[PDB]
Amino acid sequence: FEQIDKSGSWAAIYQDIRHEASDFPCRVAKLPKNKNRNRYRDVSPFDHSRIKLHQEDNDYINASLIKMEEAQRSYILTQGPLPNTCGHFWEMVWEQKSRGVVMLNRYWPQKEEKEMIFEDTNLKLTLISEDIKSYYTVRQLELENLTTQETREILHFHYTTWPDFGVPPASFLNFLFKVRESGSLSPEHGPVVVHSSAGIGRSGTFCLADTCLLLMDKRPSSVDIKKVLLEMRKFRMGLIQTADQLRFSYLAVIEGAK
Amino acid sequence: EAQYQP
Repeated sequence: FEQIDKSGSWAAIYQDIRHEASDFPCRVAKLPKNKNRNRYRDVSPFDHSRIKLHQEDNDYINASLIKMEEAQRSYILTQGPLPNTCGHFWEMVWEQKSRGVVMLNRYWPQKEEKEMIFEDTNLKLTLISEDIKSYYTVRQLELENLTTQETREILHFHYTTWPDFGVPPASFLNFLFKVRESGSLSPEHGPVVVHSSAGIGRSGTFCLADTCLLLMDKRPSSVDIKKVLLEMRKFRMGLIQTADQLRFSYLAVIEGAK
Repeated sequence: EAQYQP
């Protein structure tokens, strides 16, 4: 609740969070078979929290499960889909019983008239409805695992304008809340899939805000934004890519309190 | 194969 802020030490905190951030083994992402299932050579899932694809040949996709015990909120953070990936993306989404998708990074159907099919993973994707607001756009989507012939609906929230290492303060929250209100975050359903370009900077900022906002409800002013992020950064390396972004989560959360 | 980072 206190501005650092005249001190100007915002980077010093980031350097601490970056430095004191635990690093874990990444054996499986590293494998020559999995060289091209990664978009980014530097960003990779921790071997312990990674999502495993059910398809027997290769169970690897670049996603990591965040579980936050106390807050009760679980997210799945993944790089955006590559050409290869699109099938895997929806595979996981279907495997983890997810009922919400969060794109913050400027693989779905543009027209209702035209369905989408992935031979690779044997899933279909049809648009159902669309909603454009200026800040963010929402689609109502339908997934059928063709083999099952069982259809389960999915909600896609696209934060249209978040710069690659940029923010994000009101629109962010409206958007966060919109996602909350839809019930995609609710624990009845599997994890909400959150994806930035590699699923760290924007993803972290997004998930950071929402979790801490949950803490104030549950707990009062006890919460520390660090400690939570360090803890969060245990499941997926490199969450929050800038000091400006960190400051922003701190900020959003403060504003979100009211 | 690019790096997101910096």
